[PDB]
Amino acid sequence: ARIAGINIPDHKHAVIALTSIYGVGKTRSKAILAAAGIAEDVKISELSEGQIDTLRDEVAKFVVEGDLRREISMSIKRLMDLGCYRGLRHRRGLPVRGQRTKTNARTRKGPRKPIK
Amino acid sequence: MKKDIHPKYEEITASCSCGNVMKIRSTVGHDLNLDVCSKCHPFFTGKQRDVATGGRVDRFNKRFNI
Amino acid sequence: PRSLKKGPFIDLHLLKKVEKAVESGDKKPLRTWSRRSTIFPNMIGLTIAVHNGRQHVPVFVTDEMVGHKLGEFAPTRTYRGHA
Amino acid sequence: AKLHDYYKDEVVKKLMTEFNYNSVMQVPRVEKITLNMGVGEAIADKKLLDNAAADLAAISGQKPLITKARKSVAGFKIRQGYPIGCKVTLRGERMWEFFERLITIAVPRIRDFRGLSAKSFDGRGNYSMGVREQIIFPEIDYDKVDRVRGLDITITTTAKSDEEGRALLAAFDFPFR
RNA sequence: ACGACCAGGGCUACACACGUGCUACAAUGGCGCAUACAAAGAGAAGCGACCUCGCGAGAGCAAGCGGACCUCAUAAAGUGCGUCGUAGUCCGGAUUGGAGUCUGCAACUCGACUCCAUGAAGUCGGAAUCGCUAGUAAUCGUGGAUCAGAAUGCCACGGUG
RNA sequence: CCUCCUAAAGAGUAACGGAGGAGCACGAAGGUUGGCUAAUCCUGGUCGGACAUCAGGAGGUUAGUGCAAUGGCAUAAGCCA
Ligand SMILES: [Mg+2]
Ligand SMILES: [Mg+2]
Ligand SMILES: [Mg+2]
Ligand SMILES: [Mg+2]
Ligand SMILES: [Mg+2]
Ligand SMILES: [Mg+2]
Ligand SMILES: [Mg+2]
Ligand SMILES: [Mg+2]
Ligand SMILES: [Zn+2]
Repeated sequence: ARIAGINIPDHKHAVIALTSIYGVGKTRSKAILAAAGIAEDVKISELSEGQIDTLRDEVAKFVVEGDLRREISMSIKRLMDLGCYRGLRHRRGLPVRGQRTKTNARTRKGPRKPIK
Repeated sequence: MKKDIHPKYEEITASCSCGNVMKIRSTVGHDLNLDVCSKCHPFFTGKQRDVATGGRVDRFNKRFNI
Repeated sequence: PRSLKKGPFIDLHLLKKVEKAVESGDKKPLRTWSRRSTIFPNMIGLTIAVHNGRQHVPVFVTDEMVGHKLGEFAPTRTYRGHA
Repeated sequence: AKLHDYYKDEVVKKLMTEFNYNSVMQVPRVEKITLNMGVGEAIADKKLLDNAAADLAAISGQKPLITKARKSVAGFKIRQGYPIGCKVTLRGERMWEFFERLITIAVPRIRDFRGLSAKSFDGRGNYSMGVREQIIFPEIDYDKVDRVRGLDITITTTAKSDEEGRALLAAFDFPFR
């Protein structure tokens, strides 16, 4: 049960199991399933090998897993290189999308750091 | 090599999505079913598309048209 | 982000200035206030001093800067650190 | 053995064509492939080391040697003669088989594989590489394993220069960069 | 000039501390299909049906109507069937990347919304502390003002209870 | 009680002279047969870092000796079985 270079849980439903792949959420998974002709509710266990192959092929159509990750990294790196506002924010480690920083930026900032 | 200390080592058939049939000696025991192989793996095909640097100017041209 | 049917936004005066620069072939920094203005393909190579609210900071235009707007490359507030 | 056979007829010939070698014995050959698992976590509990050894065995049809501390170091909190790593040296037909597996199956299964390091050769032919996951080998079962672990592969060859070694590896359709 | 005009910036900064809220930590639930029952309001530089296109936000076309007539406008929790089976999960949605839509001379700083991806923390919270006695608490949705656009706020309205 | 120096190239040789150790350990750390050769550094190598484990080269005993110091030790007296 290996799709796009990663192992996938057999007991789970197909839609959700595909979501284990970095690059597909629910909608993408659904689309993949539609393309295949495979029912959504069926498990990864009790599939034919041909079916699995078809699924893999379908997955291959989208930029997924490592490929996607690298691309994501590149964009960030590009921004950093630019030294634009977003890039600057990224380098700082603070909210890019114009969120408040006075309070509540703990996702970017991590845990609270006491004053020495 | 020594008689008893070693794990069982016997020839198995390694099937693939390619159609490629690969008879290889292994410790697996059962018949093996692969996802990818050396001939299949998108090294030669993928890595040109997989980088995808591109350009901004062309993108700009495409969507606005002036 | 700007609507696609409307097309990209550039200030008229700034555009004219850019055109003039292109015609010349000069490499003197052009001091502008139009931060809201989108960068163009013809803008590449030029240095343009974007106003940051206080001063004009020179921005050497590159290939990657095109889709972006001018204010992005001109940091407004100056923060060093709390301690 | 298939790869050995390939070498015997083709790889050697290719090498001769390339470097313009005088003797057929002057040609490089892969002497040994050495597999090693460094397992520091073994000092806390013995079973982990055993598990690692088992994994190694599964990977490569030989039973591993259990290596011990050459000298005691406090920085890692180990004493001399402490069972700290495990090692397999492959030679002959088995080695060839392992090599075949590595390139035709295992390397392809590496997650986010965009090539192997070309500048990784010690300077005198002998290539070395390391895998982060042991599950890339189809010998290890994904469900059975409790602890994620890896190993280092060391391809030792007769090649005098690193360049020669590189060439040899290329002749064996080794991925590289 | 401590008066007046203008463009750009700031009022949205961020080692941190506090207050008031929203969303959660799941199964008295999530997700999917079907399906029932409101009230109170607003609307002319406005509310905008239907039909067509768009995955969608929306776009195009264009009736109606200063309105118990038309529009906003499908109530939602609920009910029925199915699925998930106690996992950091088909929980949770933060954050980020890409693609967009609309408003507006103009959305870089600094808008809202949509789609695809991404999937932090969080498993009911220390000392302490607040509200509420009935159609109340709790929970579920709906509308309005301010408004070009921009509410988890405020002021209202009904449901279950 | 042991080692070095003082000690004057045999031995020995004093001082409240200059330096250090012992009051054991080991049924293998003893016997023998068979095999093996060190420190350190550089380069490459999953986690892995100045420093574990694996390669290869340089290196040549600078290491080791159950413990002080001296004299020895590859025929190894060093390290395995
Ligand atoms: Mg304010
Ligand atoms: Mg607090
Ligand atoms: Mg957690
Ligand atoms: Mg409004
Ligand atoms: Mg004498
Ligand atoms: Mg004398
Ligand atoms: Mg001997
Ligand atoms: Mg002895
Ligand atoms: Zn294949």
